[PDB]
Amino acid sequence: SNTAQRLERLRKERQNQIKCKNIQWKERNSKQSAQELKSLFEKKSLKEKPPISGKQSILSVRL
Amino acid sequence: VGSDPVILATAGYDHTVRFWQAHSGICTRTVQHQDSQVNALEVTPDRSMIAAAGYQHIRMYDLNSNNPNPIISYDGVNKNIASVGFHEDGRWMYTGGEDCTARIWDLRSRNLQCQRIFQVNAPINCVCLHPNQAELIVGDQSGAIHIWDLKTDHNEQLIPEPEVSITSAHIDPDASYMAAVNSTGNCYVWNLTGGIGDEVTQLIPKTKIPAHTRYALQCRFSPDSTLLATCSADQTCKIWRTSNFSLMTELSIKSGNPGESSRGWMWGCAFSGDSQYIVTASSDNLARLWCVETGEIKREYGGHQKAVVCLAFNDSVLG
Amino acid sequence: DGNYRITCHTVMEVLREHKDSVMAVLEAFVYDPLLNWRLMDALNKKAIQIINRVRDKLTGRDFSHDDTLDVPTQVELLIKQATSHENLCQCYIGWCPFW
Amino acid sequence: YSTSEMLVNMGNLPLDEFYPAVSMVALMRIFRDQSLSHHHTMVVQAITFIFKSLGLKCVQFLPQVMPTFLNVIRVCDGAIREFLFQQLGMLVSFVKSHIR
Amino acid sequence: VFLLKGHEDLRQDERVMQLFGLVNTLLANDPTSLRKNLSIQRYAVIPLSTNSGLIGWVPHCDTLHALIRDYREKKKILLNIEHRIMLRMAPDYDHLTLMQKVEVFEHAVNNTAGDDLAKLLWLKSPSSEVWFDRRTNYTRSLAVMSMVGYILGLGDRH
Amino acid sequence: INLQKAWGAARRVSKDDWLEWLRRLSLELLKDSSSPSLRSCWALAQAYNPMARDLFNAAFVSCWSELNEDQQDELIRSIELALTSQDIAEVTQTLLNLAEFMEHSDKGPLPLRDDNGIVLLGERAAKCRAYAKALHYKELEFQKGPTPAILESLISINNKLQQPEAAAGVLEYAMKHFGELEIQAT
Amino acid sequence: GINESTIPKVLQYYSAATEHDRSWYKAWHAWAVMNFEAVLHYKHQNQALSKTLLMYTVPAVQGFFRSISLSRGNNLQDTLRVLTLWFDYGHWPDVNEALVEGVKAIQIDTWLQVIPQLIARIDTPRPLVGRLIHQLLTDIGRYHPQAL
Repeated sequence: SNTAQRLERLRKERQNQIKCKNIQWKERNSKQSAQELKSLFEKKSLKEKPPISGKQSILSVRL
Repeated sequence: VGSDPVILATAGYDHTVRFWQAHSGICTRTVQHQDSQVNALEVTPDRSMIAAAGYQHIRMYDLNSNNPNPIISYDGVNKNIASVGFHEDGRWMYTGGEDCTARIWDLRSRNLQCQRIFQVNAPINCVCLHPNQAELIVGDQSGAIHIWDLKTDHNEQLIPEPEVSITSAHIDPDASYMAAVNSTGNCYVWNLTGGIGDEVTQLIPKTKIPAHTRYALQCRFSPDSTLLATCSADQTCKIWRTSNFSLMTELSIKSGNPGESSRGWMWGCAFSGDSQYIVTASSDNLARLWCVETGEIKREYGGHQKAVVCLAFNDSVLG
Repeated sequence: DGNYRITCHTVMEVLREHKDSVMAVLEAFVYDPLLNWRLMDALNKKAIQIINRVRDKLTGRDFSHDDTLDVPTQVELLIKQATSHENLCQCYIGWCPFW
Repeated sequence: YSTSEMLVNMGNLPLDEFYPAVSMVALMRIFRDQSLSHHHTMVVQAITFIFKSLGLKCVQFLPQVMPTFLNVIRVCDGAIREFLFQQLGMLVSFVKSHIR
Repeated sequence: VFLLKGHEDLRQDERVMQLFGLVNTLLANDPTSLRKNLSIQRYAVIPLSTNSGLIGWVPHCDTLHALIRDYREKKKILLNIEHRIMLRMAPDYDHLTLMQKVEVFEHAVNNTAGDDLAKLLWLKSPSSEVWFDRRTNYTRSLAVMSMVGYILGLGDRH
Repeated sequence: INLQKAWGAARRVSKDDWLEWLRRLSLELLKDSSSPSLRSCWALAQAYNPMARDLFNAAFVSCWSELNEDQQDELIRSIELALTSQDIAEVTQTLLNLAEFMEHSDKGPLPLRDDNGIVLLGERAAKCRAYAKALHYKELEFQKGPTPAILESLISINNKLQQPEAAAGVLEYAMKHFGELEIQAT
Repeated sequence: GINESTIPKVLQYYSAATEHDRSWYKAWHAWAVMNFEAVLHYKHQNQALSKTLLMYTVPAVQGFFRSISLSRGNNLQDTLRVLTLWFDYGHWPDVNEALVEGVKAIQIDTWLQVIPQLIARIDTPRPLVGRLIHQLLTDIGRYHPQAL
């Protein structure tokens, strides 16, 4: 009938509408984890002081 | 397919992002991006997933497979996204939005709650990450640079001059200088933190280089930290050296005919692993490959139909 | 820079010379209880800052509260702001900024 | 100001009917003054030719000629008045129903 | 001739007409301003209720939007040429960032020469003497409302 | 076709002869204007000269459009000779009004030596004490390319037009939008 | 600037100026406006006494009425500042006597320019100040019924 066609028509796009992952921004954070914030997002990877030279090998195979 | 040592991607007003290669001018893949325009795109450190952000959503695309759809998408913000970035280990993603909020997104599908929100009084344009992944730079349209430290919750506010909006800011990987440009073309350079131990985040004004009489669009360093390329609205790009900040090489795309009258601006630039060849994306519906010594271009890519205002170019670490 | 700018200088001098005369009529306008409802989008706290803004614009202490600007400098700043491309592009399409 | 407008054709009127318009105002200028009473005999013989030449497109010129033409007959005296009535009888034979 | 308005609050318009009356008096007794013939045109405003009114009809005046529209259509020029160019270069004009909109906006004003109003005022002048007189009045009458409007804070001047 | 005899006389030296030439030219145009409306007024033109002066513009445009390029070209050089021959205000005023009438027309201004002869008409109306027309022509020259001579000329015209503030704006244009240390002290 | 000591000093100068040369518009107006500026300074001070604003409000009302009768054509500012004190400080008995004599003294054909302001505050909930408005409005109708 009329709505019968629409019911199966709506299912057609439902198969292709589940191929995307959506992540919403919830208003939550580690507000009370003030002390724990020193390592959650404060790793502070102070390293790579020694430098390394290059031989232009990145573009050696490109051209 | 992103299973190559070097990949190149361009996007703009054409609603489609083209994937290119430096070896030849053929287009490997065409991905679709509807009802939005790409502001800036960057690839994850794992080199298996790319991020495109524009107008309240950050669509994520796959590289290993051939999927022209945004498999992963983010929502929640109400304005445009100025720029995106990732941690060196790919733990968290920091995004700068036009809604005056600089926030950090978490890549783990669990209740880690590693997200932090920073609020400023003016919309921001550029977001930069310190090479030690402990500090962060926020620049708004009021000309005030906010140095945000991840260890603490307080950020120092530095403004060289008001009434002028800044567009870009970058830090060299070798952590030697710290440059930024504003809406008048002045490129301010400050010496970065020397306190590697406790992150004393001290800054001093090193030099000012008067150039780019028109608008300044983007400034970026090089992996070897010996070159500094600044984009401009006068269809010219100037490469600066780190020894005495002199003009190393001047690049221009002007045709020399008065009948064109600024046919297209020059938006973005990127360096290679060896800092020898640079990739530039102008608003003339095409992108060019340049060389820092001969000046003359190397290759040209013209697969786009509209202007392109963003490009991503990364290769192997060794070079 | 000819007839337009010179005329603007003349008008601004008159208004600043008669600041009280034009301030009294505006005060009777804003402080009207049955007429300030459309501008209300304490109760009269917003009406205070509106009068303060008008008084600043009649003394030159509008762009920067630190210093006082004379008429030729105040007019010059207004002209730059009104014709700047950054401000014009943000306007509504129906406003016809390009016209 | 309307007379000055027609001399320069501010309305961008096509030249097909611009010439009768500019000719009409020139004739009426020397027709509203009693000083040029000697020229009133022959100016009317030229006005009646314009209406005859045009036909149905002379209606818009009626609000200009008629108020002055009727006034002249009232003030003029002599053998001119008997001549003007015959000319006035020819104008009403060209424009038929618009003399209301 | 009047203009019977409905669903509009005209009490505010009555109060700004009184303000302009004060400004005319201030410019009238100024020797340097009276000689230049500076004044602000006003129209009668008679409110009838909280949402109705009666605005006087000012003769011999036409809006700027209709004035330009007639000139462009006579010259076989599309009314929205500038708008079409911006959409052609970037269809998502409303979603562009602040810096990107400047590039599109600046490109449109460079490819089209804006002189429609300049030529319009001359083609409607019977002679050159009248043309110069009207242009002088236009320049020094727009300046008065720009400064007075700035103090009053007028907006939405489309 | 017979206008060449009326135009190309070259025997006019006295002021009265120029006046006689003008009325002969005006009378000739009404005689053959390719329009019965204008021909009917030819009889009154002989018996009344002032009614033929205001009809000069209407009569001229009627015949000028009919003529081809070769015939109308001879008229243009005759007008140029008439303008650069005498200094009578009355004769120049009639020709000055003819130029303005053509500009308002949709067919464009009549061709002349250089860009419809704006330079020639601009300096011709200066001595006729008609500065409203002179200012208009000077602005047209400025729109093509600004020169120090034009900027100096604009200051002089506005000063004698009782617009001291308008002339002041011209100076500020050269202060910032022109080379420095170039403004003449005069 | 206007301080707790500057204001008493300048009032002495303005008061002496009025008596030396009366019938001067710039003399009465300057003294009257200063008193109006004096009460505002004290009003902001105590919000962050009834008998502390009384010595300034009464002379201010009397000063404005003198200036109104002295301008006769360009007194829009003067006739408007009276309403500000009348509608805000007119509920005290001491102010009523100064207002009632001023209205009778000045010409009736001066309140026409301020008709919209008077109609706005007809519904004031203070009977002492509310009824005073009605008398002059009726008087305006007596002489100019077609304007109100």
